[PDB]
Amino acid sequence: SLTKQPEEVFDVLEKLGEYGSVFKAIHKESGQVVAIKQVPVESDLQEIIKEISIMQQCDSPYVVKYYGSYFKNTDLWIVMEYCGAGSVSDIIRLRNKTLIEDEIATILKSTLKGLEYLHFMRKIHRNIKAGNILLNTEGHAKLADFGVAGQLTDTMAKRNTVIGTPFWMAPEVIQEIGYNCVADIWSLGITSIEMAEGKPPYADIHPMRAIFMIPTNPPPTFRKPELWSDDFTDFVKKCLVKNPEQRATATQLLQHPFIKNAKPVSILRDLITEAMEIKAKRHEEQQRE
Repeated sequence: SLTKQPEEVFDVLEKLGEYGSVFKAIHKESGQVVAIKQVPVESDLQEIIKEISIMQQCDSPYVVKYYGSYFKNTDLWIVMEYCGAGSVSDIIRLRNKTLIEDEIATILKSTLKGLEYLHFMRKIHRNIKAGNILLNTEGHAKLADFGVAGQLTDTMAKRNTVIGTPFWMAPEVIQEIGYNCVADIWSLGITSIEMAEGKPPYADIHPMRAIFMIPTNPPPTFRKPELWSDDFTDFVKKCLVKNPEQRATATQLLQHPFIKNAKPVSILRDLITEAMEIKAKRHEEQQRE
């Protein structure tokens, strides 16, 4: 209860991916499957601790939860909510297939409920993108891997990590070099395009050229608007308002027709079965050698 070591509390299973390796595990006492990230002591712990604290302060079905921490041989074990389907980006990659409208609407609805919660608590995500939206085995989307306040003006190495990938940044974020809540909504719009087409606009363009273009150019649109309904088209248009003062909020977008008519998560069941089957299959093959 108070005496037993981490390996008596959790049955640690297969590595799931990647700062540090993330493993799947079962919390023995309650049977609940969890994810455990193992961070070596050499790491930037103060950055991790910042991230852990942000998680602890969140308590929402739409944000990945933190359960606690343990030490084992200099490594720090961070125990979190397990999302077995991986990220949206992973699901797209694994199945080699973009998401159809219904699928996007259903996921973005839960994503928007996450943003609304965060924005209500005066928090900003800062790195909204398909890669940071995670799905559990039930099809419930949850926000994860938040950015941190002041990340654009930290030391060079940590800062260049952010600047190096600017495709999801709102115009004002580039112009003012900071974030407000409303910046997440722009990123959501870019993410909706990403989920439908497989990449954000400017993705294949040199990052510094994208940084110049974002505040200069008109708002992005679908490459082929004819393939998409008016609700989806208009939803993206509302997200991608360049003037942050005129950009829809999370609460407002939750009443947009595209979102308000989202189908239940049951429509995601097959694509999650597929994504997970593909990930497990490649896992068998990778250890075969």
